Amino acid sequence: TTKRRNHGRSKPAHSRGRVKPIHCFNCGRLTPKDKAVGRFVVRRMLDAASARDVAEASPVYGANFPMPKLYMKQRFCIACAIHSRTVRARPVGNRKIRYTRKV
Amino acid sequence: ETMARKEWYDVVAPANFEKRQFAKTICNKTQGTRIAADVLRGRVFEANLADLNQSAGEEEAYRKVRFTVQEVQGRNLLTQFHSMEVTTDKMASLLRKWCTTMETTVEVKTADGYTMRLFVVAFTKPQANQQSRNCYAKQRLVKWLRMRITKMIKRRLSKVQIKEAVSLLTRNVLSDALVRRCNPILPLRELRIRKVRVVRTPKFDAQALLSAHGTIPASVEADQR
Amino acid sequence: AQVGLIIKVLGRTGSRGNVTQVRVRLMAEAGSPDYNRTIVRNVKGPCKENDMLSLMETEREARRL
Amino acid sequence: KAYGPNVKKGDLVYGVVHIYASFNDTFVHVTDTSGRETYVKVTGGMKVKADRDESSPYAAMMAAQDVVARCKECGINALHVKMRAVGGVRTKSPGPGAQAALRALARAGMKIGRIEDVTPIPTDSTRRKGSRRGRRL
RNA sequence: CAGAGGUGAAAUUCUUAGACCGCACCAAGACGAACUACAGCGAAGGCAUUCUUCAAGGAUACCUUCCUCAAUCAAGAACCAAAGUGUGGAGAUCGAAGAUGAUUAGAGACCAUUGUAGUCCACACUGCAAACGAUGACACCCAUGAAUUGGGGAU
RNA sequence: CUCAGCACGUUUUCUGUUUUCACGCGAAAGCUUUGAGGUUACAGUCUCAGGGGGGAGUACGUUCGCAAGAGUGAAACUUAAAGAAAUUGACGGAAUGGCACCACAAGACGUGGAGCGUGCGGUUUAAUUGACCAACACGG
RNA sequence: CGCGGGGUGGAGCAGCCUGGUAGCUCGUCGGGCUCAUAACCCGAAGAUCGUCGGUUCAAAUCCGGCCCCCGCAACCA
RNA sequence: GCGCGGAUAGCUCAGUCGGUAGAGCAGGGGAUUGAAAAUCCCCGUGUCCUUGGUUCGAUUCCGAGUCCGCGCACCA
RNA sequence: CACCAUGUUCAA
Ligand SMILES: *O[C@H]1[C@H](O)[C@@H](N)[C@@H](O[C@H]2[C@H](O[C@@H]3O[C@H](CO)[C@@H](O[C@H]4O[C@@H](CN)[C@@H](O)[C@H](O)[C@H]4N)[C@H]3O)[C@@H](O)[C@H](N)C[C@@H]2N)O[C@@H]1CO
Ligand SMILES: [Mg+2]
Ligand SMILES: [Mg+2]
Ligand SMILES: [Mg+2]
Ligand SMILES: [Mg+2]
Ligand SMILES: [Mg+2]
Repeated sequence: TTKRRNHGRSKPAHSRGRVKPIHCFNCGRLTPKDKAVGRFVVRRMLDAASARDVAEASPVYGANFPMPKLYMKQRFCIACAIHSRTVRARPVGNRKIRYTRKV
Repeated sequence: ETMARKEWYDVVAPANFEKRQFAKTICNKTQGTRIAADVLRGRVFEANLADLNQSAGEEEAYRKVRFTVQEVQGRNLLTQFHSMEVTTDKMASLLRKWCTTMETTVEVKTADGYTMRLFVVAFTKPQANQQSRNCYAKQRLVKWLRMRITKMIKRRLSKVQIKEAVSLLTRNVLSDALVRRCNPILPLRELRIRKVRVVRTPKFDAQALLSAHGTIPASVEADQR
Repeated sequence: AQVGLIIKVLGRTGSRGNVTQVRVRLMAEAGSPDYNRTIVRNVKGPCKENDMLSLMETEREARRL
Repeated sequence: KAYGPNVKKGDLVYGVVHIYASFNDTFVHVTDTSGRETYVKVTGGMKVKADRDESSPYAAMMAAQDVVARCKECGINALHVKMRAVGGVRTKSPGPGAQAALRALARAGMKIGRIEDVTPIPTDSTRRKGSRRGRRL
């Protein structure tokens, strides 16, 4: 039973032979780069309660000059993406939905 | 007590900058076999370029500049440009996904003797009416974006001195004149000199250093309170 | 200990549901530095909004949700 | 009583605080802006007795208050902040102690200059700890 | 200057002969992040910085040349991931074996600290993959709508 | 100026990697100009392998290899199913949304300790005449 | 045989006040948790210190004779 | 027999230089908890090896001596 | 992300 056409990974049949693996973001498991689920997070450094304390005590930072943030590009193992609930198991008809941009 | 043996010293930039005296520091008093003036004369001082030229606009806010100590005049640390670098928060926000990213490295030997790398990064953009999914680039054209940048920095910064070259790297005179000439090769979303480093230096001339500071702003910490 | 007023009850938290997540306004004396400051804190016991309570260390905020 | 430099009462003297939060222990380290001179280094494992609390944000907060106590003695009115995770080949996401350390310097009246994350990012990586199958839990 | 590390909690381990941290630098060996994707190249293994080079490869364009030269294949040839082997280098990091912690009823395992062979290069050998699209090669016919890569042609 | 340039827009067309979509096909899952279609209405060409599950990719023989091994490759004996795809259910130290004082929470009042009453087991005895959350002051 | 070592709760081992129902790990019991067993938790029991004498206020210890077990040696013509 | 160190509850150990003992840890209780290990809070507990000179007052000062370490000695 | 091993033979 082929659970999914493309077999879990972005490689088609006659395109690549292999893709060199990356380590998982927390597991450290080596999975191929096209297989491993990849999220680019734009996480702020401070919570909006905590950022308001720091922006008030800052000569630089205010409503005019915004505070920096973290830009890190996480890539996870498939065991690692389910367990951190980055990704979840979806119904059989619902598995083909593909999101091309961050919602 | 450890602050009982510390003397406050003041760090002066060269004459290019508006706020000359930045980043007050400490150092030990001289014991006698080791002098403070030799321990200080290799230190590197990182300062934001918006905290120096005193005219922001979120192009200077995202570059810090490093200065290395040449001469010690009492409480002043007479410095020279060590490196400049676009900060890590601005640089990671410039990458989008579906475009392409060219990274050039050019080795420049100035007319003073300073050898430097400049690490230019560039990014393609889509056009206004463009319906395509990606707008990548031909690798013939990214090698001529790279060839023209490498040719144009080795020509403009090999005539100049080092005070002039830092004034080219600051104020975006070099970068704006490098976007405009490299935009008819490929559509460029952003061309930004990412970091520049002084790699090798000429042998230390004292009169060439004092000329690079104009008038030293005369620190106030060989003092009574 | 500063006396803060519950202006919002954010729902029952914890595993067993005995702890309540509130949003407490600090109610200082209006010339103070930390006046009209609001904190998101965990309350143990039955708490409705507009219920004053004493706070030992007001500089902590609880992790929401 | 104050080993500060020669200025008025109003002037801001800057140092650079180096907040390093791991998931094991958080550091708060104040230097001179060259790094070559250290004013105070207070770590979160000096505030708590158990090793599991050393990474916690409350131990980062108490370590942040011990810094402000000495930085006033040294005459440091304001700070630039360089935050970092462990980086390199490791997890690159900042720990629990990071945002609570920074909030406790602003809450204690230390003026905050320019926030920057200087976590070590490789252009290409050495091989990371753990096997091909990674850490298994 | 008084602890760092590590964990689910720890303990092996490092540390007032100064660890961890912070700054600039140096050395050595690997590796080329983000960009990096249902993208390209290659017969398959496989291939990801740059610049100067060497011989090639396919596609496309063509009112060039050739004129059946082809298809597929026992036998026979040359390639073939990783581990492995031989001889020299290298030896940074990860690390089969092994050693210490711990968990456990036991733990010869997972987890932590290490650490040999190996990892990396040169020249030989091997020819064992979930070597996969679990789909032999070459032709033919075959409805539809988004896209995408390279070449060419119209505006 | 790698500049009679670069990218785009609308449209043609060849080559490549694909995608959600008509027949048809299949035991189904699924495949579908990229066939698993054009097949009992069964023949375009060539080629390799399979013949119930094992034993067994074993033994012997031989050829390669420095060795590890590799290629080739049985039988005696043994078995009545092994498999394949789907359905319905039950289960998960798998997600997700609910619920219950025969669950917890926050508490109350106790049982388990003691003495007795009574039921159950055992041991005795001529005999000490069902049930083991949903048996044990219950068969009134 | 000379010489040297030990006999200890059912098992394996300790034992420096000359002396704690003598101590340890395991086992045996009785109750819990479990649908049940194991693990786990709460408890309780069990010693002729091989044996006979003797030193002593008091002996597993201290001195003995015995019974066992286990070795070291057992030589050069 | 010469100099250095060690003796402080069962175990472990820093001392105020001559004004009264401390933490570490084990032993009995509540807390965590549904049940753990770890974590917490609470009640044991050392005449401070023997002697003196006994400084207002000796774990602390000082003079011998037993005990234990190292590095040194060496003619009945 | 502490630990969490197992349930005799046919038959209904
Ligand atoms: O070779 C092509 C063939 O001739 C033709 N039948 C075509 O089929 C489609 C066509 O599909 C492609 O749409 C692509 C654009 O999204 C386009 O590709 C082309 O893009 C242009 C811009 N870059 C060209 O410059 C480029 O060379 C070219 N590859 C088409 O190929 C549709 O656009 C039509 N609407 C319908 C046709 N049936 O596709 C063949 C290759 O795919
Ligand atoms: Mg492969
Ligand atoms: Mg474990
Ligand atoms: Mg290691
Ligand atoms: Mg009865
Ligand atoms: Mg069994």
